[PDB]
Amino acid sequence: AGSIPGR
Amino acid sequence: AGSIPGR
Amino acid sequence: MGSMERASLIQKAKLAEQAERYEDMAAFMKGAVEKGEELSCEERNLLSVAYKNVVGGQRAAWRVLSSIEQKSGPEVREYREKVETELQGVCDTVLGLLDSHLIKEAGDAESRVFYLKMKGDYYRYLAEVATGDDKKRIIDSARSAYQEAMDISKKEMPPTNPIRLGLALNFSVFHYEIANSPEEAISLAKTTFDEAMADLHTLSEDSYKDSTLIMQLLRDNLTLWT
Amino acid sequence: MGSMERASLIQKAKLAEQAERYEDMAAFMKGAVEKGEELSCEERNLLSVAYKNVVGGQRAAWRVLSSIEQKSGPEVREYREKVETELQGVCDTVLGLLDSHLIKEAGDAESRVFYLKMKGDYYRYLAEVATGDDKKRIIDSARSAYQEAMDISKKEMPPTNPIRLGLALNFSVFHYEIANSPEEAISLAKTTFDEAMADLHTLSEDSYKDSTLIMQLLRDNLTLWT
Ligand SMILES: *Cc1ccc(C(=O)NCc2ccc(OC)cc2)cc1
Ligand SMILES: *Cc1ccc(C(=O)NCc2ccc(OC)cc2)cc1
Ligand SMILES: [Cl-]
Ligand SMILES: [Cl-]
Ligand SMILES: [Cl-]
Ligand SMILES: [Cl-]
Ligand SMILES: [Mg+2]
Ligand SMILES: [Mg+2]
Repeated sequence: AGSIPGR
Repeated sequence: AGSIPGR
Repeated sequence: MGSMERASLIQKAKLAEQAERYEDMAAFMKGAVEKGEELSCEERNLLSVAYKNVVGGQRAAWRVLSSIEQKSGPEVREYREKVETELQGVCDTVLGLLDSHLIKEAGDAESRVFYLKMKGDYYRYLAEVATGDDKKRIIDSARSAYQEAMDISKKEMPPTNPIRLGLALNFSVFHYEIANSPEEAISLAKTTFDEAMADLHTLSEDSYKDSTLIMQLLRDNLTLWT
Repeated sequence: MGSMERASLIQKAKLAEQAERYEDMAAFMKGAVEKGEELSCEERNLLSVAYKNVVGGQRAAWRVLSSIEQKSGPEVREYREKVETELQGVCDTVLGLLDSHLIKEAGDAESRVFYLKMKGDYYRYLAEVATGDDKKRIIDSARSAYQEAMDISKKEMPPTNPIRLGLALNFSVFHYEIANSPEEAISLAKTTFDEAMADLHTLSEDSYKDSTLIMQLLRDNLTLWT
């Protein structure tokens, strides 16, 4: 499950 | 130009 | 970093990001925060990117070592503990910056929601490695920060706002991975996606790209969870 | 690392490699070297992999920053200087381990050639950033180490030996990139490749794979240089 990336 | 890798 | 100018710290954080020197980036942004002035939108992103990369590397290492430890002298446990302590120190540092004094001075929705999402995230990382008498308290600290951020974002931001979407994405990951509430995770991701879809007509081409990119991440999670 | 057992340092270096924690790996191997015992073949590889990864990251960062600096306040220069100093410190640390006392106790061709190749490599990295009254002395230090290693490897190792091949590969890169001797670089790479090709018939399937892998790197360089 992926969380948000910064860029 | 490539040098040697470790693995 | 007390002797370096705030503007120089910011400029060097941007250079460190270009050089993929994230530990340096984080130290520069820590110095910038400790100058005591509020952070701009761009500066908040630099702070977040820096620490997310640092702790992201530590989390990856901790998972490798925890896996070896579970398959199995004291060495593997000792080294996993060292990495774990270093990770906790970074999380505590970020949480300390939020508490002294970023959050209390953040009045606009865009800054306050962003910092509270950060607070939830770094308690979530603490919860990932927690196993003692305080895993429950850490989880509740993460939940409370995310919940306050959700409440503000629902009142103050449109459903396509990228900060609102990324907060909902991470809170859904919290529900699924930390809180053992997969139904809450799926419900949140699906309601977030649907309400954003219905607001896309209001957006410019560039804002549309920003929002649909994060909606795809919500969809990817739903596909994995269902 | 004086209070940790040598075997524990080695075990933790292997764990750090699995976790891609190369700074930790290098500190563990530095501690193992400082126990004062000679290193086994495997242990020499751990030492070399650890520091090659650490300095490899620093070199990549230095090149990003040097490029920005050349395109262009004092910030870019200041930060390139900080990275440069950190890189030089790592090179000096490795060179100090070789000099105290790995090389003087290395009597077998496989260990002595390996350490001298290392010595040439870390002076080469120092030469990459050198610009003062000592770039020439640093280049000669790299050349002298590589030359001593070549002389031993030609006398004591078959032409397909992977240490002999990787030494010749890196010495050819030294000639091309540092010493401004591209003809010497091409001649060395081509003679090394041809003499290895003629010795492949002696090898087992696994040794054949080890040697042909490095021969391909020599060929790749020749293709780039001609
Ligand atoms: C809290 C928060 C942080 C970052 C963003 C954001 O817009 N990140 C850029 C991005 C979005 C999606 C994506 O999918 C591959 C990559 C990058 C929003 C909210
Ligand atoms: C001095 C020295 C270090 C390492 C080696 C070696 O055998 N490295 C493994 C390797 C060789 C070639 C390659 O091409 C992709 C990858 C890895 C030899 C000598
Ligand atoms: Cl340890
Ligand atoms: Cl304010
Ligand atoms: Cl600096
Ligand atoms: Cl010896
Ligand atoms: Mg000032
Ligand atoms: Mg002992």
